[PDB]
Amino acid sequence: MKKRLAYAIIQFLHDQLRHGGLSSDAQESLEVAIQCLETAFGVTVED
Amino acid sequence: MKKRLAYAIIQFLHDQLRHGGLSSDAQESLEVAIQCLETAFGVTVE
Repeated sequence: MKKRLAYAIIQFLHDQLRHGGLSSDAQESLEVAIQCLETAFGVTVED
Repeated sequence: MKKRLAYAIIQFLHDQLRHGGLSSDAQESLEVAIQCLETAFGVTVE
């Protein structure tokens, strides 16, 4: 599995969640996606 | 451009779903993430 690519994707999504100009519904979807990606790939982004 | 990157990411995640050497459980989690991203970014890949 490509954990380092997954990590970078999670970084991008965290950024979109806060700064992407998405609707509140889209943000909710991204939050679940991030949790699911963290679980699937066994990574979380460092502080 | 953020949609275009989102699109590239969705394609990559679809590829990982099949090719990424995930457990059955991890693959389910990835499936949920893919649905969520497709919904959030308004792009769906078959």
